[PDB]
Amino acid sequence: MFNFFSSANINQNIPKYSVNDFVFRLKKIEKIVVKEGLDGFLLINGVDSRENTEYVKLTNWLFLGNSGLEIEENEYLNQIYSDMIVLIKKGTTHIFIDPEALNSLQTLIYSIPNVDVFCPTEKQYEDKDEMELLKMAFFLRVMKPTKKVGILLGQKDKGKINSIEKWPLIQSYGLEELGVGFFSMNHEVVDLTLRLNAVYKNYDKFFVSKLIYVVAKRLTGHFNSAAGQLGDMKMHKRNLATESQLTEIFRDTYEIEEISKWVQIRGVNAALPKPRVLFGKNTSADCSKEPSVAPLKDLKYSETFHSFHATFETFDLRTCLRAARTYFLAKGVKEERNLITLNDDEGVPQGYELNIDENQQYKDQDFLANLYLSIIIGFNEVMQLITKDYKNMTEEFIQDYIFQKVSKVYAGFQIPESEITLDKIQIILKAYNSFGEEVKIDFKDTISFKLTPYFFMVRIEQKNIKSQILNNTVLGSLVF
Amino acid sequence: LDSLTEQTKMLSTKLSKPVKDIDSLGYVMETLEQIRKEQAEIDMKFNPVQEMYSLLDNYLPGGITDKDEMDARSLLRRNWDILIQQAEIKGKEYQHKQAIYLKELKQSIKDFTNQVSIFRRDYEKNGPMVEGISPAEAMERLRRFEDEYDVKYQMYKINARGENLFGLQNQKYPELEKTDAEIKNLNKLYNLYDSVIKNIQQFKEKSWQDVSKDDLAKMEEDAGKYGEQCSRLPKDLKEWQAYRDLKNYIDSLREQLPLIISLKKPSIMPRHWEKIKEITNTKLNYENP
Repeated sequence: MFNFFSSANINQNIPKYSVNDFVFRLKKIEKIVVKEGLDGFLLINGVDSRENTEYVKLTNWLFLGNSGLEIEENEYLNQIYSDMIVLIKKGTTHIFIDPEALNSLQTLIYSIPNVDVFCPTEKQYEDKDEMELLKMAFFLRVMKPTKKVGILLGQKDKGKINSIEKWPLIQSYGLEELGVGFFSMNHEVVDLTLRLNAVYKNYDKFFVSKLIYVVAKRLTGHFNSAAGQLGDMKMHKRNLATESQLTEIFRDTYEIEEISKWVQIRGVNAALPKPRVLFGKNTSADCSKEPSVAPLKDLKYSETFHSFHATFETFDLRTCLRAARTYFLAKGVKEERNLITLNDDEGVPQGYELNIDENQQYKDQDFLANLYLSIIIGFNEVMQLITKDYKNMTEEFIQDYIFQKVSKVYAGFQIPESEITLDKIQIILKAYNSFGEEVKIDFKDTISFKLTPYFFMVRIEQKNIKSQILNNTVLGSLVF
Repeated sequence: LDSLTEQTKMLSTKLSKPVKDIDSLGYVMETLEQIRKEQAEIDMKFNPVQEMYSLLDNYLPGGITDKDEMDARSLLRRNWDILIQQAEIKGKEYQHKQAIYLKELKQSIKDFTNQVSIFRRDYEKNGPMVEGISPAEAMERLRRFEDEYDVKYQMYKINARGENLFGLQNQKYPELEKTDAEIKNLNKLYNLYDSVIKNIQQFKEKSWQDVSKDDLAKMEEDAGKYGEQCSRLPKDLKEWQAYRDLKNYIDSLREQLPLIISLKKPSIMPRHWEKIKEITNTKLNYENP
């Protein structure tokens, strides 16, 4: 993992936040406004609103470009963006901003078709009472032709409209000397929290780019360099491969994701297997197992024979991207060369050939390997079929397809009816959106499948394999 | 040869100077590796010397002056051989014990989170929180806090180096930023307070003869200087006790400006001194008119 991540350069290649991602989000917000009411949606930052938080979420998503757990994970809004007013209407947009925040966002704000931007000189900057008066004047100027507005409550508000009235800006609106009266009385308002939060959890091209470019590289490197320990160890020490050590890196990275409060609050897998590494019979887990600390020499089907397959599985918590594979632990050649020193005092190398032993183990091994290959061929044909029609997504059809394919290859050797039952094979297919799990409604969201609203996981697992060299011997389980 | 071996032995020395880089590496190796990329480059501005010294030692092997040559030239290739050997060996052995380093990082982060917890818990009932009077001693405690989060910030940076070494999500910490912002405003204000009051005290001891406060009152000029200090007075960030203290004092400074412009002329004769001592009810002028 050292000399790979030295070369990958994950951090350097993050996708920058481009304009075309920003226009789309802005237009999404206005469309919401059209459905909710007429005039617009209002964004007033923290100090003036007694430190609201949902506007932290919105300023992160609209400008900073964070999404998913990132929007929730950030808790501090920079002082540069501390004081701003934004108002979004179907016609135009109105922004009151400071020079530095303007400098950071210059390209984005000027990109919008209709922008009204106010930012004062340094000379106005030094007189802050001036700035207060300018703020109130701007607010009155923008606000006048309005009746129906959208507003976002806050955690400090605790869902009270009168707490919106409590905010200082509205109080200044309600000041007697001004005479216009209370803001809510003049203009009708409504809470929009549910809609905006619903929007936040969907995907976009920006984070699809992040999903392909950064997190995928990280996960692949983790998996590869985790399995590589077997490649690294010496030959004679290779038997003492305790499962705790091989599964240590997975557990460790999982904990580093686990420390954050937000991930724990947001959720956890629903009894899905946690990351793990298992060998032999242990691979047939009873929906939750623990890795043994026993060495390989202490595990064996019979005293003479040895286990020859292993299973690895992992998922990063933050987005629940799952990858799980099975690998093989034996050369599995039919016959092999055994060398014998002759006379034992000098030792003359004579090569005895055609060892029957590995042929015996090879029969069972070759069986199991052919099964693994057959599983993968099943899957790729499945995926062509799923593409051809959305309705075939249902797990039952994939189940039947894999069953009828797997039966054929090994049919000739043993009797089919005893050997195979549909209960010995299972499939799971799930749908994740930004760490949350949705439902599968393919007909109902066919209009919404033109874009990608979520991403998919498929897992397939075969249990209770029976040998053909011993009696009533279970070889284990296969997973992918 | 002197110049080039000096460069390369600096590089080997950096490979050998600290115990940390001997055990725990970092981004620094990349820069070494950059110079190791450059090592091709550096030898390209050395190859004038190899052939030339080949001509030299063809028929003058020397043995007398060769000492330094033998030291410097050999030292270059000493570096090169270790560069091979170490780079392989380290790379293998560090590949072996990766999990232990990850566990060390895990304990490091586990401790640092709670350190930041007790840190944030220290603030609310200690120091800059608006609780008590604390007349102008606050700079000491504020500066101890300065060193505190500074130390925390360097710890955070080494953690960031490790995390990016292993290619993990960089743990991001919100509280430290809050610390930094609040104190930034505080410390600019309090530094200004220190500057004003110390200058005010720089002046508090010149005599009648030394301090000129009459008609070309050099002190009234220092008062005018304070008129400009008053010109940097206004700031609407927040109202403090220390802030209004400085305001009251500088008002006093202005009061002094026109106070003593006419109170230093020959107009004041020891009976006027007398009148100042009685009518003010001050024993300052009763001990010394």
